Amino acid sequence: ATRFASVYAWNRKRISNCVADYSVLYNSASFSTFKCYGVSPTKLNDLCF
Amino acid sequence: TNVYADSFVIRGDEVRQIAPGQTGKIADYNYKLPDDFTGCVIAWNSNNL
Repeated sequence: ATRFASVYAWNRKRISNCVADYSVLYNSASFSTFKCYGVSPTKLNDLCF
Repeated sequence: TNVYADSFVIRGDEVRQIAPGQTGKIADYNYKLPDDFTGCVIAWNSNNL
């Protein structure tokens, strides 16, 4: 996105009825921090929500 | 009984990947430490060399 929301008014977008590919995100190497809680980053692509 | 010294250069942001059980471009595709690692990891900034 070009402009993000102010943290006091943080934006939320529902993701549903779609097929994901979390490997594209994790392997992007563009992120300084990538921390997952209760779910492993590598196994995340082998699961449904 | 024996000691093995491994040496390489990486980004400062990648030093955090040189630990047991880590993942990421370096830990996954360059240098992987075992889950039960028994050694020491030593690193320093080399921007002078």
